[PDB]
Amino acid sequence: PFFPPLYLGGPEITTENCEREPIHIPGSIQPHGALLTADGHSGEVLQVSLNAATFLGQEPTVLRGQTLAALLPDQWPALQTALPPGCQDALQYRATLDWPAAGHLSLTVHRVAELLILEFEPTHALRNAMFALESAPNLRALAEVATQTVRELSGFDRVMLYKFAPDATGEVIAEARREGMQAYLGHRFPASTTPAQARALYTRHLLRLTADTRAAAVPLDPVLNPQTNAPTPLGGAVLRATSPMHMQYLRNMGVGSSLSVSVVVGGQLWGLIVCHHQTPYVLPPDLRTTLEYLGRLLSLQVQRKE
Ligand SMILES: *C/C=C1/C(=C/c2[nH]c(/C=C3[NH+]=C(/C=C4\NC(=O)C(C=C)=C4C)C(C)=C\3CCC(=O)O)c(CCC(=O)O)c2C)NC(=O)[C@H]1C
Ligand code: NA
Repeated sequence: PFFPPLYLGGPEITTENCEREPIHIPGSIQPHGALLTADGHSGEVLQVSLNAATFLGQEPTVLRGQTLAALLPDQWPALQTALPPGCQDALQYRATLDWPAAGHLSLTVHRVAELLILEFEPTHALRNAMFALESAPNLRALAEVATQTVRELSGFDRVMLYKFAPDATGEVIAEARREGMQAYLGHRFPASTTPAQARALYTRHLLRLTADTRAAAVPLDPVLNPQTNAPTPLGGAVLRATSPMHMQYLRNMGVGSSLSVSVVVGGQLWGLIVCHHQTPYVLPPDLRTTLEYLGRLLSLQVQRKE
């Protein structure tokens, strides 16, 4: 089983126990957005990221305890409609908020049990991308096209297709990258670099990222969900804080921003679309949704070719 999280007295992770880290419940987020949790019946705001004033204009102390009806009157009824108690876990509510003075905010909401999890962050290609992946006549061509298409759409410095072997080691089997960058084609890596509980999570929650590999995580306050006195499920929150071990791996590779999308075949994790940028980089929200879609399409095409 998982260790308890650090804030419940669990051990800190080392190379002896990579696979025990409860990466889905870090109690913290990345600083490029804000996260609120709210009761899924009353809309009471229960937990607030400590940075929330940066995005929402009000201090966490002020936000906590208010209802979504009071805070987001234009969205609460639509949210009640879209994400009722007992709804399918994969459902999402999305809106664009135009009231911030210096931009627009993307709001993304999902339900986990009795909690709503609200994420706020600033905010023919599709036909062509779909066609390119569906048409590729063999797995090599498919991998080449997928990496090139994801790079073109996203702008990432490096986009790889990373395939797991039967011993859970991985290999870069295709790549698209910025002019002059060193090729990572053919490089192979130990199984511990993507440990077993990460691979399991990635069979369920198909995209994750680290937008700035040097940025400190921002706690949720309070850290435990008051409904349960237990950790808040964040596996489905893009803004979730990344494992420290993995962020250090990335820094030591010269990666400022990382993002991957699962390739799932027969319900197993076949591989990953792995994206790197040398500097920090916040892939825009709409482009994340596009990459998720392309991951699903790639997954089915890989299943077919095999
Ligand atoms: C003892 C623990 C270790 C550790 C843990 C760890 N790693 C991940 C997630 C990823 N690891 C990845 C590995 C690579 N990315 C690359 O570009 C290459 C090679 C060129 C490799 C081998 C990748 C792709 C991920 C997924 C996340 C991402 O795309 O950025 C986790 C889970 C992170 C999280 O979701 O919070 C964990 C716990 N890695 C180790 O090397 C050891 C020290
Ligand atoms: Na979770």
